[PDB]
Amino acid sequence: KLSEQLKHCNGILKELLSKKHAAYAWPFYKPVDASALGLHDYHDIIKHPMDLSTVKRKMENRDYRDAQEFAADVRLMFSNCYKYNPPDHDVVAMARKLQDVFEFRYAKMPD
Ligand SMILES: CNC(=O)c1cc(C(=O)NC2CC2)n(Cc2ccccc2)n1
Repeated sequence: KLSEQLKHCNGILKELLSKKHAAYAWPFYKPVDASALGLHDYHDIIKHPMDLSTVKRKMENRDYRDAQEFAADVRLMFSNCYKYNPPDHDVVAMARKLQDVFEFRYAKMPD
């Protein structure tokens, strides 16, 4: 079950990183460089940064023991975006679209 469910998670992760979703996935590829972007309040508002490169490293290192732990990091990434940004910002529209991809495929988890 656990290996099988984590392979489903790895499949989802590969899809989120694939060219298919690149138009709206790209802000989530790497850690937010707050200083580079002039977001000098980012790390005061976001206590637990998360991004797909960190999720990929954790998957590669067999850090995730189950699908629930993987999903918590993916949703933390989206939640950080919804917490920090005005809700009408382009990056929030991009987060909503990538979260739709994630949630619909995560829901197809093998039992
Ligand atoms: C996960 N990334 C973020 O939460 C984030 C927040 C921001 C940003 O500049 N937000 C403004 C309101 C202060 N940016 C830069 C960006 C990405 C896409 C399109 C335009 C700007 N990425």
